[PDB]
Amino acid sequence: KISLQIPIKLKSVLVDDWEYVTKDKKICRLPADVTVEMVLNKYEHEVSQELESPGSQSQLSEYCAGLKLYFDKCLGNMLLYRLERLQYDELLKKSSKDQKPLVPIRIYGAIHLLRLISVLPELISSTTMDLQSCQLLIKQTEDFLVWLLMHVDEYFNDKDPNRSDDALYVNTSSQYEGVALGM
Amino acid sequence: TPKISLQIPIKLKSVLVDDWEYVTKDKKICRLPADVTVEMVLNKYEHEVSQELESPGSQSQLSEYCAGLKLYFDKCLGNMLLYRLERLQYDELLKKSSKDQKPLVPIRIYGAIHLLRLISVLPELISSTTMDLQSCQLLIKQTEDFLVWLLMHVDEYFNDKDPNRSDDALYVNTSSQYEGVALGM
Amino acid sequence: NEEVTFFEKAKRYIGNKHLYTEFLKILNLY
Amino acid sequence: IDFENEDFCSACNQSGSFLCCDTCPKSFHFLCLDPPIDPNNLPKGDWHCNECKFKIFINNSMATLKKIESNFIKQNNNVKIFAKLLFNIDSHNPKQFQLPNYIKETFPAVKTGSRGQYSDEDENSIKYDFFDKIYKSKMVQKRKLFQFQESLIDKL
Amino acid sequence: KVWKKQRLINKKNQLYYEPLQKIGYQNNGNIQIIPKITQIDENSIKYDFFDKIYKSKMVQKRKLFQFQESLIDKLVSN
Ligand SMILES: [Zn+2]
Ligand SMILES: [Zn+2]
Repeated sequence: KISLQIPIKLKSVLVDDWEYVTKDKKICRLPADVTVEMVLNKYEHEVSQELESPGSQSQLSEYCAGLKLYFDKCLGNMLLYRLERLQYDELLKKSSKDQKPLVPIRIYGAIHLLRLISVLPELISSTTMDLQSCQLLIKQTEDFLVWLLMHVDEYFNDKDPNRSDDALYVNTSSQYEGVALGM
Repeated sequence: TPKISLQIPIKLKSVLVDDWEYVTKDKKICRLPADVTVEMVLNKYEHEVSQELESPGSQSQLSEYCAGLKLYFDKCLGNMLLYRLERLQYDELLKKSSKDQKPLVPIRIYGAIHLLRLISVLPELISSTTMDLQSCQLLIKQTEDFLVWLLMHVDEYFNDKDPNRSDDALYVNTSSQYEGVALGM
Repeated sequence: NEEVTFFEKAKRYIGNKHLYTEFLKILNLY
Repeated sequence: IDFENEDFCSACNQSGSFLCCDTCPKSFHFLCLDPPIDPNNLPKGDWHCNECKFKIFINNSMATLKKIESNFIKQNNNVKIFAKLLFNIDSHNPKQFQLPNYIKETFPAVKTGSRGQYSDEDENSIKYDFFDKIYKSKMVQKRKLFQFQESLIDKL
Repeated sequence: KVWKKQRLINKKNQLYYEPLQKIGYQNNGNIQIIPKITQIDENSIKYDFFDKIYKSKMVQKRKLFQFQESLIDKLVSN
């Protein structure tokens, strides 16, 4: 059984998200200010500025490309609560309206990527991957999680969207609960 | 656990190197008992700072640190504060404290020079203990403020007034017996 | 001096321990 | 295991007449011990350095170490700032005096030898609130004197 | 600005750290009272509170004093 060691503060962030996107009936304001494209690009860039060996930088950019592709292939399938899907669906529809396909990497914020990471242990447990590759990927994601734990005060601040503006979350209307939650 | 430094003033370093040359090259020893004890200097620093601090917590911290530095002078003068030669004089007081049946109270004898020595050694000491970062910074700020206050009194406690008057000279030439143990004979 | 007496008065008035703990936590949060 | 004791007194890294510990290879000059031991009256029996004494006292149990250091901090609640540091003194052996490296490099004309030669080329709360109020009164009085000075100089 | 009280991270993995400096600590709003969650005692809170009160009193006094000195300067300017 593959195991990942999330920092405790990121666990607190995930549990507060569980709070907000559940019975406070909030959703994530989209397209978020800092997406997964920008976050993974800045992480890869800063860490490459430190990496000396070429193989290390190759593995870094490889894992980053892979994680972007898993965002694109996973946000819709397994990373959305039941309450949020309508939003996503709405955006999907808007895509079909403008003939610009939907790739979530450029729209959705870091929190859904963190949800993906959280699930990633089970995903890799559903594999036939070899042990060393799995451990390499786990170590890469753990270094990323340490980076995120340093930047969790630039990324994951709370703002109480009921009183100022532009928070990491926004409220839903009664029609939204009606259609999304209780169809 | 941390890495920490004291911005020691340069004149105190000059006094330290002068003391080193006096004890190690000129073969001199500090006059014991010193005319100004460590009780007196620490008490005067505490009493002159206590009249300038507003809030009660700052003064509680001042007094706690002063009493702690007194206890550390006591517990460290016999351990790390003396060169090879001076230990003899120390053991000398030992014998005296042995004959009087009085426990040795190092603070009531020595002068501000050994306190300066202990303060200069303090960084490695505090670096070798597991004190948290905030208490470490507090200790360091206290010590640096005390060092600035002492630098303000650099002459009253460290300057050799009138080297023609042996009665007030801080360092006295060691007897022929002291060099006997100094050369290991 | 008299503020020590104020804190003693507060501990007397609140009476219960848990409520005094909550009072001190209010004071420290301030 | 009969280990060889170091021919240098670990407190002064010098050779001479020194007493050695039977549980550690460290030997120490009679003048370097705390308190300095008289070569005429030697401690009868097995003698150990401070480190060995503290070790055999704590019986190599880290839980006892933490318990005793916590109690020592709890008892030193008037000098709490130093408490932890204090618990370290009575455990470790002594050494002679050497200034830190950055003090060695302040002036260029001084150089270091290998032998250590350095050559040139409650009631307290009442008292504290009282000090608070008295200093406050003093400084507000000084401010009133500031105002008096300004008024007298400007009226003329 | 927002919360000062963290979550209750049990499973017995919480760090209780009794500080060695008690009169000028800041440390959290995550206090625990005894006779990283940092323990504390009544007298420490007493001293922090009175420190706050007296520092604030001196601050207000100095504000009023700056106001009065600016006022007397502009007054003699007339
Ligand atoms: Zn020796
Ligand atoms: Zn030993």
